[PDB]
Amino acid sequence: KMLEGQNAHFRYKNR
Amino acid sequence: KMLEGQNAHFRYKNR
Amino acid sequence: KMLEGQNAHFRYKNR
Amino acid sequence: AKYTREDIEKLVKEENVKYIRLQFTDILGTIKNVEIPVSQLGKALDNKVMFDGSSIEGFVRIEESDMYLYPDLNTFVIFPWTAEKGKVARFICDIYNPDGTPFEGDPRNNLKRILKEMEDLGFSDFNLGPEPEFFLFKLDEKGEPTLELNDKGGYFDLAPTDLGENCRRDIVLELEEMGFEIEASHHEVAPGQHEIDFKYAGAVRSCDDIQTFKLVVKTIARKHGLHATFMPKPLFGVNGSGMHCNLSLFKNGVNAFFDENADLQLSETAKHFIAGIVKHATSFTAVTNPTVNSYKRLVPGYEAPCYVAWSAQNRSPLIRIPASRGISTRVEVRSVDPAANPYLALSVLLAAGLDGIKNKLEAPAPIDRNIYVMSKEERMENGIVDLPATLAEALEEFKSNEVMVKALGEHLFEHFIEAKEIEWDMFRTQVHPWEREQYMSQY
Amino acid sequence: AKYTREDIEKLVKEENVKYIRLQFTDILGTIKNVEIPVSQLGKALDNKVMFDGSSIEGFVRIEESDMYLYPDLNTFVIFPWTAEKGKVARFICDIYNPDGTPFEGDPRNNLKRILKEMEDLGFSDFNLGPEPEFFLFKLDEKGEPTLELNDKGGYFDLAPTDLGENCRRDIVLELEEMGFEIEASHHEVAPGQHEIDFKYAGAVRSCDDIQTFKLVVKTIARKHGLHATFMPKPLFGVNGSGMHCNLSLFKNGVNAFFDENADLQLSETAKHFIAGIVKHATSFTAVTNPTVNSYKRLVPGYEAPCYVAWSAQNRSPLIRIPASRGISTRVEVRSVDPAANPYLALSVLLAAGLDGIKNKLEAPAPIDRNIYVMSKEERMENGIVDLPATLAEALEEFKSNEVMVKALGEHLFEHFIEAKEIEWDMFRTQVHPWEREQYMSQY
Ligand SMILES: [Mg+2]
Ligand SMILES: [Mg+2]
Ligand SMILES: [Mg+2]
Ligand SMILES: [Mg+2]
Ligand SMILES: [Mg+2]
Repeated sequence: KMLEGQNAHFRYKNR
Repeated sequence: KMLEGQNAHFRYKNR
Repeated sequence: KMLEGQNAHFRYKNR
Repeated sequence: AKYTREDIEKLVKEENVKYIRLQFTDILGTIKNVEIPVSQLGKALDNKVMFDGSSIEGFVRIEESDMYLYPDLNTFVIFPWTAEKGKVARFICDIYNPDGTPFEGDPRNNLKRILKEMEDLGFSDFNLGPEPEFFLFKLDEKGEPTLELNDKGGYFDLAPTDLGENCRRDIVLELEEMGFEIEASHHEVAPGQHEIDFKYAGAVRSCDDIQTFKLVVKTIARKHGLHATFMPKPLFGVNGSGMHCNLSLFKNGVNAFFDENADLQLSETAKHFIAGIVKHATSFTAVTNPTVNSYKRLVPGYEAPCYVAWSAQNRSPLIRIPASRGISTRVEVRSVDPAANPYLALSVLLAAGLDGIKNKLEAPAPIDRNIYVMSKEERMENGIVDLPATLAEALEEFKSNEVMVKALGEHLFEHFIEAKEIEWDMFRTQVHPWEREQYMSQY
Repeated sequence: AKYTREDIEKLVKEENVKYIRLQFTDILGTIKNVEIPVSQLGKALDNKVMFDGSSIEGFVRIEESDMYLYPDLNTFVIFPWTAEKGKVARFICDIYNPDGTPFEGDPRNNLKRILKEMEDLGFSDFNLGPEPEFFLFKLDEKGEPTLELNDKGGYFDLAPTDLGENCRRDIVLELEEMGFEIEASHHEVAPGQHEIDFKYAGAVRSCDDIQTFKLVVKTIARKHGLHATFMPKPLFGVNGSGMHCNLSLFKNGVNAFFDENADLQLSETAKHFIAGIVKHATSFTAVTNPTVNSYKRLVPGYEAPCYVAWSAQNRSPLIRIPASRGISTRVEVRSVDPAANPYLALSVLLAAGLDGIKNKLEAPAPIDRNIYVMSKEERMENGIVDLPATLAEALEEFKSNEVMVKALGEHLFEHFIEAKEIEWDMFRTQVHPWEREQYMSQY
């Protein structure tokens, strides 16, 4: 669950 | 080891 | 040698 | 104190400011802020403006977490490149639990927290006096950074003349008006790597200035259409940018490290700072060197340290002891770099240093003979241990170390660690282009 | 002095000064500076400023070392150009070890050190009328220099393009605005070559007003649209810019080289200075013609001194006693080039000059005409010897001479060698395009 949006929440934070 | 960095040091100087 | 420099004088004037 | 309230309201009115940023720094150094119209200033200075607290944990944040926002009345600073709709100004604000307690996990407070131990320990002021180096790239038409240096300069050279250039000027002189105090400056070792230096100040007042600085460079560097970048070792095989840190523990308006009557004129006290710091050298490395790139900056040679040892005359050492004494006797720590969160680097540097003065440790013996002529296995025979090789080989040392875990609280130590293995882990599961220039044609 | 601490400031004040460049000169002769805002003028002139002195030793530095920069109050100037959020001044400085003693490593001090050598002996004044040529290459649409020459004019010619015609003018009328006592300008032989000839002065005032000179000649050269290259032999095929130095010892406040009733109105003292100068000639070339290119300048013809003999009349003599006597008597060392160090140069010459003076040395035969017309073997037997040919055949001859050590002192010396040695060796291992035109397709 949260790990896919956070997984996204993070992808842009780290690009 | 100072030959890598002095070596970069001289790569800035001599270019 | 001047014949060189003299030669290295003349290339300037006669152009 | 410096400015009282009626002093701030006197300038908001007179100088006429229409907007107010309420700055605070997070866990990864990004300088963040909530923004209020000058119309709200009252409520702010009464310490009542609130925000989502979790914004500090950075990306690893998880729950809305209401926090209040106390403005350090003194930090107030009006920017000059602003006009147009009124001016702009900023109060660096400490953080406070919704029941008025400091927020344990805010970098800035944690420093006031550790310098509490410091005044609980007999000392009066723990002075930082930084040397933040940097790089400048030439923007592209699409207004985007490039791999193009703004100049082909070198060490202390007469970087880009009085004619047209010298962003250093616009950069320097600008900082003048804003109330700064610039030691000097000079073009650094690599093409377009410049360096500005201020005067010393208590950690609080200083790390606040490294932040403000980084703003004013980045934003002045842009007016000139050039990218600025404090990144650690931007190019491969070109001088890394470092944030030399100058520490001076005073006590009684008097420099404690001083002791004319002694050896090197270093106070026994100063030996305690220097020794204690050599212990956790590799432990707090992760912090002062918080990024993945710092380690491509930590390669032997480019003048960047690697080995834990101290002296006053040796190439690339970890701790340097500058030559001038009296009030200026200070233990320079050269492994730090601009990437590093000021408040977090100080917390770990001081605490690691304040360990040595309360368990009275013993300096190991300075290395003047040299380590860069020795081999890794030879230096190992003495107190010389290499620094880590990665943000990862480092994290295993910052975790292991029970004292750093006392500089950063159960909160900040957790989320710093939380965040840097997602960082490191983001960078190790990638498949960079070198990996193609190596393994696609051969294999 | 000509300015006193109160003189300066006030001048600063009325001149809304905001940026000060405390500038110096390294071992490679490239003009360095640490730059402060006028707000630090005070700490400046209280000789309380500091810097990393290992930045004088060129690229061969090893361990950053804190030096003090005392500014010579007389070498103060306010650049006409800068003024753009204030005006931009400067000062030339002496470099001090931490303990109030000079830096035996300063090219400027080393010189006030060898001049101190002089007064010991009885003389007071060493003076330098210099002859510095410089090309002017047209710049293109990107702003970078191209190999196009500014004009086609010859030796002393008239109007040749307004880019030189009014560059040697804009420089000259400009150079005047900064207390320059400039004698006469004229165009020099090789297309583009220029010469500004300025009134003689004290060695220190001289190599100073010289460094000054390049900064300036390169700005007003660039403001006009071209590159002003001081390179020895920028172009093969053509003449080179050379920096003749006119020597003259005084003492009592009278010319020492002038001698009313003697051989060529040349005082004995003159013949020693002339005889000695001839001795070390092939030793101090290293310093005087300090670059790989220098020796491509010393080729047959193109007026360059290729051998080592003195004459008051010859194609290419290594010294030269010019016409005039009176106060004017003086020695011309045509050998030197603009590349050389204004400081280390003076240093070596003035030391092989004095050698010949403290030791009573016999000057060899004034060479009249038989030489150039001569051959390189019968030319041996005569007090005449070739001058090196490569910056290495040059280094060797310099390490072997124990008075050039004493001249530069172990620190400039040792580091200077270690450096050129690397300069040379960078040039050597490199496969030049020449090697390929000739050897690529033939063999
Ligand atoms: Mg306690
Ligand atoms: Mg530095
Ligand atoms: Mg430093
Ligand atoms: Mg003990
Ligand atoms: Mg001439």
